[PDB]
Amino acid sequence: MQDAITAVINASDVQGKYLDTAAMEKLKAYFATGELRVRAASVISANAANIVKEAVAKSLLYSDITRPGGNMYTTRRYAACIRDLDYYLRYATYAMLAGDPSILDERVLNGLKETYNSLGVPIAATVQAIQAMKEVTASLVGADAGKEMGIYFDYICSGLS
Amino acid sequence: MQDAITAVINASDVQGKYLDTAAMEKLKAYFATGELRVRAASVISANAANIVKEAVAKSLLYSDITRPGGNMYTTRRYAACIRDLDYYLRYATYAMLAGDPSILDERVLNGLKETYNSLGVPIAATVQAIQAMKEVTASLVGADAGKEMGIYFDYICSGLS
Amino acid sequence: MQDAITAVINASDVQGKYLDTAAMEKLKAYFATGELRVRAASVISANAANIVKEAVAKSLLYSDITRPGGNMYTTRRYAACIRDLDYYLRYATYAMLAGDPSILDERVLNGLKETYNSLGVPIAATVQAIQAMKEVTASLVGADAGKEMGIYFDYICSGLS
Amino acid sequence: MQDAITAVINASDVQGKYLDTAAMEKLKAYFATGELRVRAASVISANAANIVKEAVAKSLLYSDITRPGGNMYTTRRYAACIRDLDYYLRYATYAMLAGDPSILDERVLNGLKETYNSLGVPIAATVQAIQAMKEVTASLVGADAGKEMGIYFDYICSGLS
Amino acid sequence: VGVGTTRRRPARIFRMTVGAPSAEVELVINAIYCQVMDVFSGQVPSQFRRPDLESRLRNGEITVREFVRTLASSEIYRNRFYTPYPNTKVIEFLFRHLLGRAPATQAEIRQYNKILADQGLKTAVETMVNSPEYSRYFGEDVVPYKRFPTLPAGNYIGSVKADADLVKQSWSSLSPSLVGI
Amino acid sequence: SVVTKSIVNADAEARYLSPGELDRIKNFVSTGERRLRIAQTLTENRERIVKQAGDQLFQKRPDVVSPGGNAYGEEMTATCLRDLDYYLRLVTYGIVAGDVTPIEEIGLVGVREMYNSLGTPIPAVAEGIRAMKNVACSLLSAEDAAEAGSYFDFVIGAMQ
Amino acid sequence: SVVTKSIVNADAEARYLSPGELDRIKNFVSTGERRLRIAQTLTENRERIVKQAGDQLFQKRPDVVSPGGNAYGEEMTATCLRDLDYYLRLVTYGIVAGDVTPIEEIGLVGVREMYNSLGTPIPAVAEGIRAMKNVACSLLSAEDAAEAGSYFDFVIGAMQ
Amino acid sequence: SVVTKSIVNADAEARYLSPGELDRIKNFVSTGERRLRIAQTLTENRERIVKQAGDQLFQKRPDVVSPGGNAYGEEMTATCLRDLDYYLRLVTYGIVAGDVTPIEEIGLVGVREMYNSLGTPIPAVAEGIRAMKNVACSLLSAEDAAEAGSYFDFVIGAMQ
Amino acid sequence: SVVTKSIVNADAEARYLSPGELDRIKNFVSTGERRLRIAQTLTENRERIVKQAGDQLFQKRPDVVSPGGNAYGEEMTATCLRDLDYYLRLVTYGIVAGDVTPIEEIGLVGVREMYNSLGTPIPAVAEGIRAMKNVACSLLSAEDAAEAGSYFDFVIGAMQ
Amino acid sequence: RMFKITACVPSQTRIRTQRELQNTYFTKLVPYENWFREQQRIQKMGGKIVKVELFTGKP
Ligand SMILES: CCC1=C(C)/C(=C/C2=NC(=C\c3[nH]c(/C=C4\NC(=O)[C@H](C)[C@H]4CC)c(C)c3CCC(=O)O)/C(CCC(=O)O)=C2C)NC1=O
Ligand SMILES: CCC1=C(C)/C(=C/C2=NC(=C\c3[nH]c(/C=C4\NC(=O)[C@H](C)[C@H]4CC)c(C)c3CCC(=O)O)/C(CCC(=O)O)=C2C)NC1=O
Ligand SMILES: CCC1=C(C)/C(=C/C2=NC(=C\c3[nH]c(/C=C4\NC(=O)[C@H](C)[C@H]4CC)c(C)c3CCC(=O)O)/C(CCC(=O)O)=C2C)NC1=O
Ligand SMILES: CCC1=C(C)/C(=C/C2=NC(=C\c3[nH]c(/C=C4\NC(=O)[C@H](C)[C@H]4CC)c(C)c3CCC(=O)O)/C(CCC(=O)O)=C2C)NC1=O
Ligand SMILES: CCC1=C(C)/C(=C/C2=NC(=C\c3[nH]c(/C=C4\NC(=O)[C@H](C)[C@H]4CC)c(C)c3CCC(=O)O)/C(CCC(=O)O)=C2C)NC1=O
Ligand SMILES: CCC1=C(C)/C(=C/C2=NC(=C\c3[nH]c(/C=C4\NC(=O)[C@H](C)[C@H]4CC)c(C)c3CCC(=O)O)/C(CCC(=O)O)=C2C)NC1=O
Ligand SMILES: CCC1=C(C)/C(=C/C2=NC(=C\c3[nH]c(/C=C4\NC(=O)[C@H](C)[C@H]4CC)c(C)c3CCC(=O)O)/C(CCC(=O)O)=C2C)NC1=O
Ligand SMILES: CCC1=C(C)/C(=C/C2=NC(=C\c3[nH]c(/C=C4\NC(=O)[C@H](C)[C@H]4CC)c(C)c3CCC(=O)O)/C(CCC(=O)O)=C2C)NC1=O
Ligand SMILES: CCC1=C(C)/C(=C/C2=NC(=C\c3[nH]c(/C=C4\NC(=O)[C@H](C)[C@H]4CC)c(C)c3CCC(=O)O)/C(CCC(=O)O)=C2C)NC1=O
Ligand SMILES: CCC1=C(C)/C(=C/C2=NC(=C\c3[nH]c(/C=C4\NC(=O)[C@H](C)[C@H]4CC)c(C)c3CCC(=O)O)/C(CCC(=O)O)=C2C)NC1=O
Repeated sequence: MQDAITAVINASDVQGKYLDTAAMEKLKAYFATGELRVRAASVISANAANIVKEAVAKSLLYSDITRPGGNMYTTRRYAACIRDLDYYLRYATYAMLAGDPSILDERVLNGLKETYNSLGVPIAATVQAIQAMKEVTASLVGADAGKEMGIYFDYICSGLS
Repeated sequence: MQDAITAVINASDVQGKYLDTAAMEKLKAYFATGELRVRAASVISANAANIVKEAVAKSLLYSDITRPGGNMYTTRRYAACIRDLDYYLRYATYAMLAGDPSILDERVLNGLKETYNSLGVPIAATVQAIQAMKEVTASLVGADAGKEMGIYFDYICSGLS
Repeated sequence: MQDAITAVINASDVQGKYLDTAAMEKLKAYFATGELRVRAASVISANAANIVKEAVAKSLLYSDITRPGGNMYTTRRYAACIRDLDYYLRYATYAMLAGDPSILDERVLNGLKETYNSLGVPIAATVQAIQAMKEVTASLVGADAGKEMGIYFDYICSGLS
Repeated sequence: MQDAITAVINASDVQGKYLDTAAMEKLKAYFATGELRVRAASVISANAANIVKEAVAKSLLYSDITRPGGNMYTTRRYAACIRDLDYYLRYATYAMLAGDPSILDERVLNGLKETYNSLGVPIAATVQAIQAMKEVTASLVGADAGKEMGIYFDYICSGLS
Repeated sequence: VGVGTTRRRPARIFRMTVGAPSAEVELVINAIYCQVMDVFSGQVPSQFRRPDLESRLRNGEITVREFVRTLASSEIYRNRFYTPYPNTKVIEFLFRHLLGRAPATQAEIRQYNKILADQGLKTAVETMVNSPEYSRYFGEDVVPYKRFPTLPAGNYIGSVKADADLVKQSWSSLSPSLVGI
Repeated sequence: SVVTKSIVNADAEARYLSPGELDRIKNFVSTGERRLRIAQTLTENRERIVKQAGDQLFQKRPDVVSPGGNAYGEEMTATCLRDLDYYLRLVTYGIVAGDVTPIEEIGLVGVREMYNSLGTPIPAVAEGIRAMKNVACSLLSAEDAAEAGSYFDFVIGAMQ
Repeated sequence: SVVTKSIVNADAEARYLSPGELDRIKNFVSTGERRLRIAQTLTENRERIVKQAGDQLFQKRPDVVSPGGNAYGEEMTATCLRDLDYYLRLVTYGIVAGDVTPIEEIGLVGVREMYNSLGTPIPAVAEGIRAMKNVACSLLSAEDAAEAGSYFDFVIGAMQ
Repeated sequence: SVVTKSIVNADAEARYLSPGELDRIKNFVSTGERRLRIAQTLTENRERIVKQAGDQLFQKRPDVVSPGGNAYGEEMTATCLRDLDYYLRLVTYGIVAGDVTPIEEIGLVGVREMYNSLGTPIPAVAEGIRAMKNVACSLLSAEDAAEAGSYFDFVIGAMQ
Repeated sequence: SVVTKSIVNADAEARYLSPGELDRIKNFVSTGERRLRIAQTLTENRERIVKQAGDQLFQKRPDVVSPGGNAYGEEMTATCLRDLDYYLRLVTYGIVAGDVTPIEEIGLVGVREMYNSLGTPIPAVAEGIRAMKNVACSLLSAEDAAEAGSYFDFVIGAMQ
Repeated sequence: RMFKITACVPSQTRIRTQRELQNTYFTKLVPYENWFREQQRIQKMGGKIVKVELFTGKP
């Protein structure tokens, strides 16, 4: 398992060395910014439904995707699409709290591109929907917290593409 | 799975337009064929076991495959060969009634070639047996029914090889 | 799995003919070797833990692998190394007592190299440990038993190579 | 399960009334004793194995139950006797820290009497062992901690009844 | 180019659950054999089937969960899956046959691997039968069915690939020659 | 199709199609012409049918189309009419199919989740389908209304 | 409660709580007085908060109080106030507990099923919860409002 | 081999082969010499015993030999005799092995399904195997024959 | 290699390496890590690629292993798998080199002459290497498989 | 040796649409070793153990 503090600990364990000053400083930075990250994460969870609604409205709705034959034409596909965005956001916020991009790669980005390719989901459309979520999440979270959230959101998009 | 009517409905849904005249006559072709289909299906079920016996007798019985070391030269191996042939026949009869090859693709022909290869069972031997079963089935079902049963069984044989 | 007597039977079955007198003489040789193999196998089971400890001391003890970051330097990793060596010893004892190496190939070998490659465990280090285990096992079992058990262990090492 | 606060909340929910000052006083008592209870529970965790050993000796040291035909006169029987007491001690420690015994009754006491009756194991002998465990735990943890441990052990004795 | 509704729509399957005694109880019995053991056709429960387990289930004394545990523990399951296939693949076979899904992670493999190495196959099948996932996903008194798990990481593609992997190799005596007429 | 549903049941049963199942397939073959005629009538009167249904639904629940409502405004009202039209086309497909199989895969699986996400009122959508059923009964023959009403009724129940 | 969740994890582990888990218990013990004080304020001003939040909810979603809405008429509106009061008291119980688990056990499990069956709009109920949170923010100190807002927000998410 | 079956049980137990199981293997090593002499006698009477038993079986089931039976005609009768000969060879191999599992894998596993496809009568085949056992009792020494009769009986029971 | 081919062309036209050619040389050297990783995977799985793909070849072309064929007998089939082993080795060399000139230099100049002298079917060798490519697709990730696939493509294309 | 145990577990977490009365109240037989894990699992679910009985003759 990987977290920001845990990854510093894991690197130190591989060395076998006692805690270095550089390791202490990096861990201190994680301790320092945890407050802003925590408050924003709570806000994200509270307004999670509104965020995915805003994202599909801004990117994935009123287009050919939701018009016939667009991989969202049916209610089953639409429900799976909003569910997929919801999972993307949930594991992304998990990782944003953790501070480490490794967690999302472990769960969200493990075979995700292959699965989407097999099912015929548009990779680009998913990426643009993720970016639209990034804008909405930045608006709700605020600039300081949203910038941190944006980095891990963008890591998810990079894994997809 | 799919049907003739269901597949036309799927195509119309993809297009996003209510039933056209072309849709009407494609569906009407299935409606007309229904009588032939159901009569043939009853005959196929009645003579299903005899069909398998006739096919293997015509193709693989009294041959080196039946003789020791031929992949059918055991009681268990022989039973398995008859079983797989019955599996193909039953799904093919389903598919003939359905009018579409989606059932055969989804269930009958999924990974079958790779599994057969790794086992070492001869794909060519199976294909010859399937053609023999097609001949026996066409004789039993009738000329018009044999033509349709030929198409479905051809999908199974071609997918296997 | 397969046994020595079963292998002679399998050859006779592939030929189709009844077992020859010379083939029966080969089976009798297997029967004669079985008595010494059985007594040695009982000895091997009794000192199996000591043999594993001796081989681990020969290679793993005071090694960079045990040192931090050496891929054997974890509590889970050390436990897994011990368990893997024990499993190899158990399969090897079964193969030597049976007198046929087919069981070892059937269970231990299939994708063992692939699994080790995926895990990142050092195949060469495991092979050296296997040779050390073979030496200790030969010493405990005896010279005549060491030839058979050593041959089976060499076969496993050859597959790894 | 339940806690001290949760039990007060359950009573208030049945009443339907807003938070009461008397309920606040009870919750305040739980909060005030919680710090001491937490420190004591940590001590109990640290010396849990030693406490189990001492109690097991006190109730069963060269015991007739250990002697053949005494229902604890097997390696499996002795191990099972140790295991049940250890599980009871752990659950009791959690209940004592929580301040509510309902969870202990539901998880442990429910069905335990029926199982013990079917096995034929002596509930009174187990109760004597539980009393010995209570005495040893009170000695190690302290008098104030022993009072809470005594309440949990009394619930265990009632479950034996 | 518009994708029709058949774009991974039909992977699901009919669910078999126990009920009041009727001839349909043997259909449920057939399903238990058909899934816990890999009888490919689904119309041929071969000789090896356990009729005493069927009798207990018909009476109601044995729940479907217990039926699955006995069937998995029996030498029938061992001979068809445990002894021929390597233990590494046996873990995946247990996950596919019992829970209905491919092994989600190497960590799941790790837990079951030490169980197999030391405790034994019967212990491993018992642990999976008693596992919390079986209680809800597969259900209690419900015949386990193939399930494609979306939430676990890469489990849809892994489950699809593993389910696509039909059983290869066999319990082998008098192994076949390469060429036949 | 009805044949598709029977095939699914047969595949689960691991048995050839039952004689009674084949008999229902034969009935579907016989009723193909009548079902196609009913579907043609619905498609022919499509615009007027859903227009009247939209007026009836907005009359029954004026808050769907009022300020603060989900479909407040001309564009969103047109989108609401499109959703109703999607349902109408699905009902025509289902009437041709002779089974609920066509509709269930499109608009009856997860539809509650989708509508909850967008914000549209599920009960009001169900009432709109009911208004369509009344209009269709008016525009179809008596027994044609019975069959079409049955397929419509399954759609309405799914919305619930 | 925090202790209750720790007990659940410990029950599965059959092992004593780790130092971090004990630290969580100690933190709850340390802030028990703070939780009781916040509950004192909320309970004392509970009725006033309920009436103010009702006014806010009716302004934001007048359809609920409009003709044809669920809370049309004095009796229905009083039932709406009672339901909001039940939610607010549940929030107070959860705040005292320190975890959303007590509130979740009391309600919000199957709340969608129950309220939708009753015929009141789930979004409007959620809006009322939001109004209650805003009133609590006005009537409470910021530090206490942070915790109270968190538990309120959990209720809002469950309502969603 | 019996050792192979014991090894399979040990592998399921995840334990090294039991001392009692090893002793059983040693006991069969002792039994193998006498079994080999018996097997040599079986190979010596490979054809003569088959002919005598086949005459007895044909007397038992005249209908099969009669036209319209399974073994109708010289070619079909020869095929029936060849199947009996293959069973006899399998019996000899299984007797030498000591484990009926080798015989079961080679044949009698799914043999009923094969017979259903081929049209062969299981009762007549079973009677022929029993007649072979009686002929073998005359052919071989009683001490060796008692074990051989049990192997033949295992095949007969699988047929029945 | 890319470096040697660039040098050869520059040598022919009597020019020092162009700036773009220097960039390509630099890029190939830097991505050599990925190149070595792909080759390491292939050499790690030399056994199954050859074995599985060769079995697929025999099944696809039964005539090669039939009596009176080039591969009849285990000795000849062993040599056939040896040839497939040689070509996989050349492919790994080519991946490491970054160019197909090592593959061509070793084993595609005159394959028709050699194989026709042996009697081996050249199209059958091509189909066996196609089988190796298909096996390679599973072993290598999609991005990696495209890189190795091109070398396999050159081998089969020259073979035909 | 096995035990006949009947227990009822309320499905509070999942309000299952599919018929769950059989799961809610059930009577089953578990092996003696299996009974330890099964009793702990039923306790973890929170279901009440209505009865514990021993099918085997000897305790
Ligand atoms: C095949 C199944 C299927 C259906 C039916 C479907 C419909 C559908 N309806 C939508 C919107 C909508 N649907 C409604 C619905 C209503 N408002 C009301 O007042 C009424 C009570 C009600 C209908 C009678 C509204 C208002 C919108 C627009 C939402 C907005 O933009 O504010 C949208 C999102 C916008 C878009 O089209 O991109 C879709 C996809 N999609 C599907 O895949
Ligand atoms: C928690 C990490 C995680 C993720 C992200 C994940 C993704 C994921 N998305 C899936 C499907 C899907 N994904 C989509 C996605 C989309 N379709 C569109 O038109 C949009 C552009 C887009 C999202 C807005 C759809 C429509 C399906 C279902 C396809 C179908 O069955 O028809 C599936 C297949 C199983 C299923 O249908 O649920 C997985 C496993 N799985 C995971 O464990
Ligand atoms: C290694 C295990 C094994 C066995 C035993 C085996 C038997 C076997 N018996 C066969 C035929 C047959 N078997 C019988 C058997 C009988 N008819 C009678 O009246 C008697 C009661 C009885 C024997 C005593 C007959 C009549 C046929 C020919 C069927 C036909 O074509 O009409 C055939 C089909 C023809 C062929 O060989 O191609 C096989 C494969 N195959 C195997 O792989
Ligand atoms: C997707 C549907 C589906 C297919 C296609 C399928 C095939 C399939 N065939 C198999 C084996 C087999 N299949 C055959 C069949 C044959 N023997 C012959 O002589 C013929 C050439 C041929 C067909 C007439 C044989 C002999 C085996 C191996 C049996 C054994 O030795 O254990 C196996 C391995 C397990 C087993 O032994 O049964 C599978 C999974 N399973 C499936 O679920
Ligand atoms: C990161 C976690 C981790 C640990 C802890 C670990 C321990 C560890 N302890 C070892 C040996 C040892 N451990 C002890 C331990 C003790 N002897 C005593 O009398 C004391 C009671 C006690 C220590 C306080 C001894 C004596 C050896 C040497 C044994 C020998 O080689 O003969 C070895 C084998 C030699 C080697 O290092 O190669 C390992 C791997 N390995 C790990 O990866
Ligand atoms: C059929 C019998 C059988 C075998 C052989 C087997 C092998 C096997 N070895 C494993 C792991 C492992 N094996 C090792 C072994 C070693 N590390 C070293 O430094 C040494 C060179 C070496 C021992 C000689 C390690 C470290 C792991 C764990 C990998 C990890 O998570 O880091 C795993 C992964 C799951 C686990 O953690 O157990 C398997 C499946 N599994 C089996 O069921
Ligand atoms: C029938 C199967 C069976 C066995 C074997 C068994 C063993 C057993 N050994 C015990 C103690 C003991 N066992 C030992 C053993 C040893 N100390 C040493 O230095 C030696 C290396 C070694 C013996 C060779 C000792 C010293 C005690 C006493 C410890 C104590 O209680 O203070 C006790 C606890 C005291 C008692 O009897 O109540 C039991 C029950 N119980 C059983 O039901
Ligand atoms: C929630 C915690 C929990 C409890 C309490 C529990 C009770 C419990 N105690 C058992 C056995 C047992 N318990 C004992 C206990 C004793 N024998 C004695 O002489 C002493 C007086 C006494 C200990 C103080 C014995 C001997 C058995 C095994 C019965 C046998 O086979 O003989 C068993 C049978 C299964 C097993 O072997 O574990 C259960 C289920 N199970 C649980 O999960
Ligand atoms: C451990 C070995 C074992 C035994 C002994 C056993 C008994 C047993 N016999 C049963 C059924 C039955 N037993 C009979 C027996 C008879 N009917 C008559 O007229 C005769 C007098 C008599 C036979 C001599 C019948 C008819 C049933 C079926 C009842 C039904 O479900 O309809 C059932 C009900 C479940 C079922 O099998 O359908 C059990 C449990 N089960 C076992 O696992
Ligand atoms: C075959 C069809 C079928 C029935 C009938 C059935 C009954 C049934 N009702 C249950 C629960 C329940 N049923 C009620 C019912 C009521 N409370 C009241 O005040 C009313 C008077 C009454 C409804 C009219 C309640 C409150 C529970 C939950 C009890 C709990 O776990 O706390 C449960 C517990 C499991 C669950 O949560 O579903 C079952 C099994 N189960 C079934 O599968």
